[PDB]
Amino acid sequence: QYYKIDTKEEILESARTLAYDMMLFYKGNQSGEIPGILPGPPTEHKGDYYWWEGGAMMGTYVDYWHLTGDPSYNHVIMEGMLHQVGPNADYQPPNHTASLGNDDQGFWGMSAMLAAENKFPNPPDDKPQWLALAQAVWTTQASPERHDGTCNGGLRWQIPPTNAGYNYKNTIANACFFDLGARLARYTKNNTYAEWAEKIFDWLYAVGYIDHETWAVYDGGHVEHNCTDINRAQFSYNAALLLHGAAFMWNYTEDQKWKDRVDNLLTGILRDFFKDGVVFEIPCEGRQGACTADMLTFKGYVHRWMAVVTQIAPHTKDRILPVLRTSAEAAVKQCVGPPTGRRCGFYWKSGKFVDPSVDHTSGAGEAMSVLAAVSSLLIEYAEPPATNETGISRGDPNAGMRSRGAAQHF
Ligand SMILES: [Ca+2]
Repeated sequence: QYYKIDTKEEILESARTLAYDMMLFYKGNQSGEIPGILPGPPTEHKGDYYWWEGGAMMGTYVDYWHLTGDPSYNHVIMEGMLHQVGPNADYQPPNHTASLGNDDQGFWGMSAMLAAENKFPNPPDDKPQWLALAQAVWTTQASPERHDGTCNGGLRWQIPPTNAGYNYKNTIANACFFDLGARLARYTKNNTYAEWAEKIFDWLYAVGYIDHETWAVYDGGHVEHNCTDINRAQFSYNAALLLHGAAFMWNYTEDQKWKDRVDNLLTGILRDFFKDGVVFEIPCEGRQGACTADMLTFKGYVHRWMAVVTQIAPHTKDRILPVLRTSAEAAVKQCVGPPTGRRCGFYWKSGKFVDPSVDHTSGAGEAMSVLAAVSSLLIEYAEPPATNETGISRGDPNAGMRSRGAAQHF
């Protein structure tokens, strides 16, 4: 094995090197390139990765600095986050219309929310602020045209009615909106965020995307079938994002129902996604050559989000931290690939390095996931997410409400 993770110092060093190797994939800070995205999209033969994965990368680095204290990449990350906000400061840049799912937009909003929670340095005074960006995403997602009567509610996957997939009401779109609402409630102490989060969670439960018996979290269903044709694929990030938002709701409300939901979701995750102590992407990881670029990133989110759950729902700590530790041990055990002797693959449970070329990418998602897992080993030393009591960001009461906003010409 290359990386050592048996002391705080060793973890910091490993995380710093993993942060370097992940940054090698990113060209957006170089002259002539576009800040905030990884190479791509593959539809243009520019690289393997879609726009939202750039947003995921940004958030990974906001967490990296929070967890390690290393500010080396902060300027690059601020530039990338600010470049992608769109003319209306809502993470709906129209050049990216084909990538404007509610989940895609949501992941950028979540990275802005994380920047506010982590006290990431503020953008310049004339630029959109982190809390305001999260509020804009949430507000656009709360807009009435995104909540119709099909399936008795829920967000559709896609924002544009003409985008393929507009007929699919899926967990991840709704989970992003839920998580943002829960987090905005905690940060701002505004209950309207929480009431929306409650409503969307209750919808996810009612429609049966959350299994009422097992608390498995399925993928979605289509409006033409009243959402009854449930795609029962269980992607790790869906259950983990609901756990994350439920933990924020528990912390904010202190309502036992939210504690119960945290505990049930957590039981399900530990049962379904951890195999001998290692996170495992059940719909695709069982053989090589099945996971898509997007799927290679999920286990990193699982680690980072579950780590935060231990801070804001502390009763979960002893259920979560030991399992994240064994999972991160497996992650680093297989970061031994050529040509560097430390290249990271995806198949952590297997115990062996597998070249990312088997899954048809350069390996940025695998690198991001190991960076996330190793950095999050430092959660015991980190501050919990800030609220407006100690945060330094600023909001906007009209976030998402501009007259040129896309909702005005829907
Ligand atoms: Ca490719």
